[PDB]
Amino acid sequence: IINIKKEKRETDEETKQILRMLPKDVSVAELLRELSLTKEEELLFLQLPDTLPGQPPTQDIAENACTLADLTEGQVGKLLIRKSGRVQLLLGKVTLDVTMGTACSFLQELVSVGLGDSRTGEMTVLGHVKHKLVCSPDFESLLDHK
Amino acid sequence: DDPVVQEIDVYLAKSLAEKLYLFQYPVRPASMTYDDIPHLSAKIKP
Amino acid sequence: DQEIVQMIGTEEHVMAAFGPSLEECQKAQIFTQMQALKYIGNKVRRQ
Amino acid sequence: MLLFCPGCGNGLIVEEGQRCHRFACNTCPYVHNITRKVTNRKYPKLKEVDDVLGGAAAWENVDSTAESCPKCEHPRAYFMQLQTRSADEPMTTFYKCCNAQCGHRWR
Ligand SMILES: [Zn+2]
Ligand SMILES: [Zn+2]
Repeated sequence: IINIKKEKRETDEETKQILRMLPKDVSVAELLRELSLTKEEELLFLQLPDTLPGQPPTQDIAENACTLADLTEGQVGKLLIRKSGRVQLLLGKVTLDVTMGTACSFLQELVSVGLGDSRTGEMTVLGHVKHKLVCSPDFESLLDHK
Repeated sequence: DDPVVQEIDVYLAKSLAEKLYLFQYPVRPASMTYDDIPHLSAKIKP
Repeated sequence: DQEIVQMIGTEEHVMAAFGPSLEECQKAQIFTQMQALKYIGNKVRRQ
Repeated sequence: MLLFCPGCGNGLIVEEGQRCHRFACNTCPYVHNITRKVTNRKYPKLKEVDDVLGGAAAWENVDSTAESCPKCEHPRAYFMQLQTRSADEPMTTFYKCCNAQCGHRWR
């Protein structure tokens, strides 16, 4: 029998129904094992808030939503890891917090679909997505500030 | 709780802003992938 | 059906309870959206 | 157990082919032959209670001790108070005295 086409159990984390013979991680330890324990690159999928703490640069306006489509390239923020497991994101004067999202176990393939021509395009499989992050505004600090 | 270590920087890229799609299979676990499955075509609309 | 079971729950007792429903569904020839909609319309009362 | 086809995701049933028993789906030609033994235990709940009850020590789980009843004035007793009647302005008593196997039951 082929080993890479066996039947799969309902539990996606325990699909090994037949054999030849997981604790909930935290973002700080995740980055630590991704950088210190190994050096291989990893594709992440983080969810940013609706409005970023910035202004669309010369985008013809209004206090509208400021997403990544309006910002330019270069360094836009820093990722800080404090003690006791705090994972913050300094995007300027404010500091958001990054937490672990829903632990997805199904296949997530991040691909690049580039329509270079109006008749034929190229689909480029960039990699696989395993972990999901969630970035949220630190409303407590924003409230105690003013 | 000071930021002792792991002061990672965040960069932004706009090269594939309009060409990046996310394909997820709700019925296929992450263990088995479609790398070995020969694909034939993909229909799509802008 | 796998997506339906995942949406219902991944607990062993959940699958054990939902088993009879999957069996009764597989007894009939309803496997697509069109067939299920036709069955419902056959079960739809006149207005 | 419940198994699903990796191709379409429908439920897999067990049938007999030309060589051996196999799992298969009703909507795709996907099959899977059985190589080794497969089992799915459930471990049903067993009867653990011995169903022995009525002990005098367990029955005497009541406050009434060393009281005086108007029937046999024995110390050990068993009182119960009821207030579930608005028409009866006073309350309701039920006293039992089975110290010498009398077994009284009055109001
Ligand atoms: Zn199938
Ligand atoms: Zn008495």
